[PDB]
Amino acid sequence: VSGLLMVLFKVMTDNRLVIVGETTTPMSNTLSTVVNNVLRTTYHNNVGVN
Amino acid sequence: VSGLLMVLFKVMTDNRLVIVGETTTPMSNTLSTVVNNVLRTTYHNNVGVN
Amino acid sequence: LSDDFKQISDPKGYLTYSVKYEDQFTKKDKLRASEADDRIVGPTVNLFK
Repeated sequence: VSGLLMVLFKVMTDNRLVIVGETTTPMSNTLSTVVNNVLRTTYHNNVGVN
Repeated sequence: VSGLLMVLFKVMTDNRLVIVGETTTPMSNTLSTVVNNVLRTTYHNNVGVN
Repeated sequence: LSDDFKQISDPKGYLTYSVKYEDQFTKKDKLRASEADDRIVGPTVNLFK
């Protein structure tokens, strides 16, 4: 009940700005028709799990 | 006006025959739908700028 | 036989292309395509950097 009160402190005193970097664009000839209409032109290279 | 008269000499005394060489054929599975209906079956390998 | 004209592999042409690059205008999106997507439209991309 002291650690849960401490994780609430760190999220409050946050200060970060996201900067676009590393992004690349693939071609339509080089993607499955399933993985294509899910991508909006340019993905972020360092894609995460989902 | 002497150099422009000389470039007209070289183009007149020309004599060259083009010989098909190096040509290769790509597959439909390995081309974008944009770069496909622009190619007539077999391109010349040593393609120029355009 | 007389042998008038001689033959060549690839034709030359009379009118060619030139360019003056600006070495401070680079896009941060390294794009990519297939290999046959590359070859046909390949050297023409590297004349219009």
